[PDB]
Amino acid sequence: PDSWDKDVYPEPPRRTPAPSPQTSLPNPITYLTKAFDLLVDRPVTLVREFIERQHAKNKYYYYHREFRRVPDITECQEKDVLCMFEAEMQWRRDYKVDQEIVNIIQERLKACQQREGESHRQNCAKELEQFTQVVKAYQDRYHDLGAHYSARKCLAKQKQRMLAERKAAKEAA
Amino acid sequence: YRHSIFAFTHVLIPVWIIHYYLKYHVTTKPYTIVEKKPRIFPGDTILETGEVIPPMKEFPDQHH
Amino acid sequence: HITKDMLPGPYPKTPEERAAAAKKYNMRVEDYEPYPDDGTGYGDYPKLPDRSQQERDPWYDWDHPDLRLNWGEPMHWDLDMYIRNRVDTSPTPVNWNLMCKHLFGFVAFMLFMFWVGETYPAYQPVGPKQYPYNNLYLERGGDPNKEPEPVVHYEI
Amino acid sequence: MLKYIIPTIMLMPLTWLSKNNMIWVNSTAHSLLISFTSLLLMNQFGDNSLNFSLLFFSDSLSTPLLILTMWLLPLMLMASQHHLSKENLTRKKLFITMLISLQLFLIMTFTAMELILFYILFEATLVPTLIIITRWGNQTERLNAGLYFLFYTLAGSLPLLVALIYIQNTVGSLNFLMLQYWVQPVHNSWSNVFMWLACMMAFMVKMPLYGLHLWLPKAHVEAPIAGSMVLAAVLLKLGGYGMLRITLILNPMTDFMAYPFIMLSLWGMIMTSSICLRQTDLKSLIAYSSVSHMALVIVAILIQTPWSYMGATALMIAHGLTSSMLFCLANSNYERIHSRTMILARGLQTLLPLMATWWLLASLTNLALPPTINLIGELFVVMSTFSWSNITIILMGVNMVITALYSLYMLIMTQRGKYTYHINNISPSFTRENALMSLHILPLLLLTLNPKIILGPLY
Amino acid sequence: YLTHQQKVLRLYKRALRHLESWCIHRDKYRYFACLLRARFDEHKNEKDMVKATQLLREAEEEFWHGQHPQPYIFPESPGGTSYERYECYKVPEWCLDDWHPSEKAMYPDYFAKREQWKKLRRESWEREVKQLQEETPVGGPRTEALPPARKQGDLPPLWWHIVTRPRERPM
Amino acid sequence: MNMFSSLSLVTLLLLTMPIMMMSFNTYKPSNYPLYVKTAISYAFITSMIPTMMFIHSGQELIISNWHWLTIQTLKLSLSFKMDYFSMMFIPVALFVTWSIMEFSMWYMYSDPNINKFFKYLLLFLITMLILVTANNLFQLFIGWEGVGIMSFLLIGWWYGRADANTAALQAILYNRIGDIGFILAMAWFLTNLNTWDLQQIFMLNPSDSNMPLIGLALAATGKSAQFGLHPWLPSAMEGPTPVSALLHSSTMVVAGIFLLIRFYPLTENNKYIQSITLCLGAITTLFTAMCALTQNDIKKIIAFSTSSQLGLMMVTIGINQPYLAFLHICTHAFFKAMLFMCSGSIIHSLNDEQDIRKMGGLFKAMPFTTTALIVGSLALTGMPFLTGFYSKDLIIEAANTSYTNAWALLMTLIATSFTAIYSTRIIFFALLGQPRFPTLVNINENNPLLINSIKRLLIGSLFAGYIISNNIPPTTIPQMTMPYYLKTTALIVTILGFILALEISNMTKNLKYHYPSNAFKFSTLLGYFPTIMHRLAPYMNLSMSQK
Amino acid sequence: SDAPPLTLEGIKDRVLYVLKLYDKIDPEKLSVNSHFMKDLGLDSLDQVEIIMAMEDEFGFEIPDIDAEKLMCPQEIVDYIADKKDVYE
Amino acid sequence: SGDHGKRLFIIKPSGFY
Amino acid sequence: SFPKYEASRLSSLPTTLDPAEYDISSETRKAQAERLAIRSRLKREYQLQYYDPSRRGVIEDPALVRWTYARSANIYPNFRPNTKTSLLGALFGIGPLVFWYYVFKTDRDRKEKLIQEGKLDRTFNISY
Amino acid sequence: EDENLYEKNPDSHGYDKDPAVDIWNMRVVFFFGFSIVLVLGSTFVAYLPDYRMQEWARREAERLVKYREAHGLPIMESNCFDPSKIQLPE
Amino acid sequence: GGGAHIEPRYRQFPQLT
Repeated sequence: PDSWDKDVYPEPPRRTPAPSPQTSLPNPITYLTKAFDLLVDRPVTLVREFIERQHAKNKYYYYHREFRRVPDITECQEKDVLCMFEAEMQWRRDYKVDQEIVNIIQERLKACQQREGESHRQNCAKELEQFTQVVKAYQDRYHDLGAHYSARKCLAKQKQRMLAERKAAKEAA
Repeated sequence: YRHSIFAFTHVLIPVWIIHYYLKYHVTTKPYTIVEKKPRIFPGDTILETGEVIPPMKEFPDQHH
Repeated sequence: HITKDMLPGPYPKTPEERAAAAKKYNMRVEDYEPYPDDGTGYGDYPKLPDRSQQERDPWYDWDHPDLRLNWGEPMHWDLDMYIRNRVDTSPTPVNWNLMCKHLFGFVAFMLFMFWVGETYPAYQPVGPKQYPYNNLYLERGGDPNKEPEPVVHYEI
Repeated sequence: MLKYIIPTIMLMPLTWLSKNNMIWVNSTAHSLLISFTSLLLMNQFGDNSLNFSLLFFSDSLSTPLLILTMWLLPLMLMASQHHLSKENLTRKKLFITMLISLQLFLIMTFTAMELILFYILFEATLVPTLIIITRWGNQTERLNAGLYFLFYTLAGSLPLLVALIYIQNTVGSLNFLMLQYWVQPVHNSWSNVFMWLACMMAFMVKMPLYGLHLWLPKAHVEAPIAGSMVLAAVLLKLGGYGMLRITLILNPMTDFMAYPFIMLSLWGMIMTSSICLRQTDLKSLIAYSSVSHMALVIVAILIQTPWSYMGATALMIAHGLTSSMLFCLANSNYERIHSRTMILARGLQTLLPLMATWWLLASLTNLALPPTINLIGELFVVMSTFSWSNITIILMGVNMVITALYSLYMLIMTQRGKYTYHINNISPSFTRENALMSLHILPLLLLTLNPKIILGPLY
Repeated sequence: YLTHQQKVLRLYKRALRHLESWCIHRDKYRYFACLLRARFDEHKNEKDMVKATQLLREAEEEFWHGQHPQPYIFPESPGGTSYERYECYKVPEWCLDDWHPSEKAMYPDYFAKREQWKKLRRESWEREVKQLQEETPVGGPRTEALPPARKQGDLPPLWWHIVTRPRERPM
Repeated sequence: MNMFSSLSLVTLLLLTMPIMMMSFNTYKPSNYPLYVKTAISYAFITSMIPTMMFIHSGQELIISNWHWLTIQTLKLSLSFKMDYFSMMFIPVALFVTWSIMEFSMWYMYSDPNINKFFKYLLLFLITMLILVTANNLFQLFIGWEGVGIMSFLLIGWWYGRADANTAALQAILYNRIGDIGFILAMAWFLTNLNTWDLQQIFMLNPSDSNMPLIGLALAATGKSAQFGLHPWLPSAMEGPTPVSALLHSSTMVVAGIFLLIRFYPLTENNKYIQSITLCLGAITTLFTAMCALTQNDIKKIIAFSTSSQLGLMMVTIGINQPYLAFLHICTHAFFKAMLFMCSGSIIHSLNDEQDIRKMGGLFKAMPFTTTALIVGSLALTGMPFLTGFYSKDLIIEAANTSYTNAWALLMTLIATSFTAIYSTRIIFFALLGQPRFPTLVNINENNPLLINSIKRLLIGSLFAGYIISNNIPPTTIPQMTMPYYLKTTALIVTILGFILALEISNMTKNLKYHYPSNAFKFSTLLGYFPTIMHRLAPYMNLSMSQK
Repeated sequence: SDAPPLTLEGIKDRVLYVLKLYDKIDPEKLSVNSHFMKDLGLDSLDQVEIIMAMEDEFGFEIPDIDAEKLMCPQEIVDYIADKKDVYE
Repeated sequence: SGDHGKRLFIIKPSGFY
Repeated sequence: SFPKYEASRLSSLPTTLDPAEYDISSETRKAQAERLAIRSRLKREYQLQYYDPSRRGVIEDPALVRWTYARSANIYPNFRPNTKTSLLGALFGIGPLVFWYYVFKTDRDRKEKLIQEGKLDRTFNISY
Repeated sequence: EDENLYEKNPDSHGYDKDPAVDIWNMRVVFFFGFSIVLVLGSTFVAYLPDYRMQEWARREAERLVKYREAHGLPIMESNCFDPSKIQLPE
Repeated sequence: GGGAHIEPRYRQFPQLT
């Protein structure tokens, strides 16, 4: 991992005001903080500036594998395992990642609670809506499967909700 | 000597070590180290933006 | 490697069985008595008073000092339960029947008072507090789309 | 997995053809090397398991047991040579040979990709187990325990054997992977009820489930130190692994069927736990530890939620390490005071300084000292169980509270107090004992560094 | 049972401490101890055994309604803080023989003197039992008394364990 | 920021390495007692450096240096939510134990397990620091249980003692029941919510949260030794006074309160929950102190004094005053730790004795202890311009000046009154009066650390309260308007104890008789709670186990 | 406990002073072999007071039986030292 | 400790092993 | 004013308050003698072995052994045709299970109802 | 019969009465276990690459979150599969 | 270990430093 792109993990702009200690008593943090700058920031940074070249001198790049897409359980004949083998393993990858991206959506909501102070009850409203929509979607995708979760049961969950809504729309029609 | 030897090995070394961990491995991940934002008071100037907060309204000048 | 008969056996249905039975356990037949004959079938082990090992005075010197047991003593059926840390029945200064009655009354009163207190709580001679901005509805994450119903507090 | 199978096999020729006085030398070193190679199986993947051939396959659910399983074998040889020394070479090698075979009969048991194959290899294990206990058991007083094994096969394996064969004809095959795509819903009908029991009853005897546990306590009275450790370390886990396995084809019928087990399982814990207090026998209470512990695993399987299976995987691994250590710890006295009586000896801290340490160190994990894996699993059970029904929390609440009682009762009843006066043979802890015990806590604690491996395929 | 006479002495011995517990102050307690002393002196001359039976019965129920809930206790006795507080520091005398020679050689004075305990334990072994055989009641001892040695320079029968016991404060 | 972050966690990592010296290395024998102490010395100084920044800048960073596990949709990590509570609290525990560590060298001089004790003493500190700084239940829980293990071992330090073995278990047994509420929160949050870290709960702000708080109240009960789960705290005094002082009188039993402060946002909203908390705090404080007036051994009175004080700590939570409850605990930590150390002077002076019926006249024999025992009690009594006043006065004003329950509220006025009733007994019986100590008197405090340790704590009991009360940030409203009799009802009613207590003290010398009082035996035996519970339940489980 | 060791000889003078603090015990009739019942004329009631005084003089409680058999100071001296492990 | 000699013997299991 | 102490199952009578001690007779002096005299017989056996110079290990105690051997009560005691113990003893242990079934069966079915209609808020009901 | 081992071979370790084997058996027992199986075995797990696709799962969790916001796509649609492909009954 | 800095006493008030 290199670094976070803002569109992925957006962060607020930082506005720290200029210090205004009106008293004539000197601020200790200026002296003490300079010590950490002169004692921990630099000498470690001095080593840091050394390590970078050694990492850069002998260089090697490891890549991020990508997975093609293949027909899913909507297109597999009954008990045709070889064609089904792709779908379930492919499906397991699909679910596996989608579990994390719920965290990432929760990462923005959790962090916004803290950094933003007491107005977290008001500031992070967008993150909530950013979060509520998916979770409703997420449980619609991989909830009520049990320890032996599978695409067929994952699909069957869609079948029971669709005929619950399709009928309901006809009922409400 | 006891204070100085232990200081480098057990105070200055870990604090150096902690710096690198946060400074290049923990911060680089999103939403890793959070800090409650600084308080804002009337008539304070910003640095990233350069803007200045309005002062407060005209107090009634009570017996104070 | 002890003889078979020197091990616990069936209930002695006649005193003559007791006469030999108490000899295995070495107890005087006068005190030796097996547990009542029934489907329980504990055997013929001594039915000692169901009491606490703490009773035996510590300052008596035994072969199991802390256990306060003498070698070869016929153990208790609930001996593993009546040891010092486990079930104990040391006499108390106050009656058990009275202490249980005394304790229940103490608590039974305490709960009743709280209900009266919770049925008659306390409040200072003041009315309800007042907050502007319609109770900070928007500052609590309210809905921007819907206007909070105004709650205005006048001067007084 | 041939890479692992054969090296164990040649250890049998190792016993026979090795230097007569170096049988203990070669076995441990040669066997130990296999333990290091055991790690290679951990090349797991996120979605697909690790499948080698048409016979043998491994995955997250079975991987830790395999690595764990071999680990035990050298320890069993270690714990035994003190009392096997009394045996002669002509009859001594008979003790090692059986143990080597049981390793073959086990590793293949957890990698059988065909249920019948699983069943077959699983069935033979009793022969190494039984002959280990029977012929070379310290007690031969005719306990008449043949009833239980007679009952077990009658109600257990045999119905299970027929049960399996019935499935193969209907679905088409019994390969575990194949059922992952051909399993079919099992409606509520009278016939399936009987299939369900036979498909589950056999394991319950071996978990063991409540009501069927009468056989386990008596075993450790008879079985020597070697037999005892594997019984709870390995043999008990067989049922859990099978139950976790076969349960892929018991939906949705398992729901209503589960409740009669669950109440036994949930209630059995407190009954089993508190009975620990009245167990006057060291090995019985140590045995009772397993009885209550496994009951958690069973419920986790029956609730069959994605979270629950993680706990059992962690719990199954967690307990086996502990109890296997405990047998040797308590057995360490049996080789000094020549009995299993807990109350007879006390205050081992003064006469055995370090030994009280191990009792302290191991007891914590039994009572689920955080962040040890034990709590990680046990706690995961509470989380998963609570969702099933909030009322379940109370039984867990009391059981854990009870857990600390016996977790510290023996640690108190034996590691403290006056040294028994007439006892005068308390020798210093031996290097074999010191090292042998350390092999248990270390990996058990070190797993805390990387518990991820023992979270089953769900993780 | 302890016979009639002992019970009063054991009760009188125990009675004072509880009184002292309630009164606490030495002068105050000394005052009512004499008043308590003024009691058992009155019934000191009682002769009729049944008459003496009824009086002591009262001292039980009467004491049962005077006992202090928290009487003072010497720490090194049951009910005291220092009971079983230093047992572990006492050590068996039989663990030496397992000592590695490195530890043993550090104490040449000790072991050479120990050999005069083991030697004194074994050389006197055969004689002492024979002392008890004729000094033991036929069919089993009636009482748990232990007769002393009955010759010149003879160890008491069954002496090893009592003598060889630890010290109250070993370290 | 970076200095603040690094210095936040250097202290903990400072403490760990010394422990490693017991597995590896045989470098320095016969110096472990002094050697270990100095870590706490340096720990306090370094820890204050973030504090001073924390005070000035209010910097409450969150640090998660290492990720330890991630399960499907729930992610775990080793997070450090550096917030108000730990920044100010940790210095208290560091320095409060500083005296104990240095003092403990002489108190446990004869013990060969002194290294083990110093080794184990620090281990408890390890639990509390991570426990207090824990940003999540799982991380919190590990410490939440860690203290118990150390609690057992330190209670049963004298493993030969029969009661110590039971006593440590007795503490354990109640402690186990505490976690039951804890796990419910863990179960309730994961079940209803989807995370355990304290951040998200405050982010979601549950509308209906009755059940988990009940667990918190129950979980706090077990760790707070409250009414219902009180009987274990008295039995933990069998251990060394530093064990009692450091754990059961300074910090350990206050963890239950600590979490309630950590979860102030949720408990406050449903005033019913606030009502629940007050009922326990009200009943506990009255009962705990009520039994203390009778007990003979000083340590027993000391333990109940903390128990009664603990009631106020919970009571403050029942009125939606989190940071104030934090204050009382810290102010209470300042001096109550000293008292047991000072009482230890009596214990060591009389050759390991605690019964005050063989004590008296130590005013001239041990003036320095009389100079130290008296000082701490003044703050406990509620005396003005003392660490107790800076919270007791400020908090006690909130006790009767907010919507309360009258019957429960009355329990507050009595509690403060009974606080000082026993205090004169200790001084009168132990310090003043005629010499009741045995003939062979070994009154000789000629040890440096004892003198040095008593000095350091005496500073905190006096100067700190004004400093903290004049240096803590504003997190609530200053409630200063109220009727003067309600303003200082503590002062009005506290002195009443003096009047009746002093009358009793004079009634002590008087040669009048002793009367067995039902309000005495009940209160002297601890209201039958230990004896009846320590004899009813144990039979049931064991006797019924065979069935 | 610093170092207040004890000696067999030392306990002897302690015993006498406890026997000197007894008003009934004449100083000239106080001696090591002075049997309480005979030489000092001190009965069971009197003896218990001494033993009670002794118990407060040494900080160890004597059981019921061990206070009865002490009818002379020598038994007490033969008794205290044996209890307190005093050898020199 | 506080006196010449009076050094009490130490009894323990054989820790050499 | 001092009522006789009222004992109970958890608090028994003191020996001193037992009238048997105030009245001790000759036959009592045999019952007392039997316990004490008999206490010597097992004392004599155990004492000699414990003091034996050449004995290492433990000395077997049959009375202790008997009790340990007495905890194996499986098939020789009790008989199937029992109405006072088998039937009555059946209730203890099995009854709660049937009680639990309705407790969990009722509670858990009630849990399903709300899901069948949305009467239960499962908004963040991710894990399960 | 309990023939104590320390008597025959006071410099033993608890395995056999043969000093060489007891030492050698001691060497292998300690060596292979602690020196090889334990210390080295610990390392192997530490550097297991992408165990259970743990590393790649997060890394790919980055791009999609970028891409899903980059084009305004809902970060997770309520349909796990594609309904359009599906053809439900009735 | 300073060489008996303060002596004990018998029934007397212990020495004050």
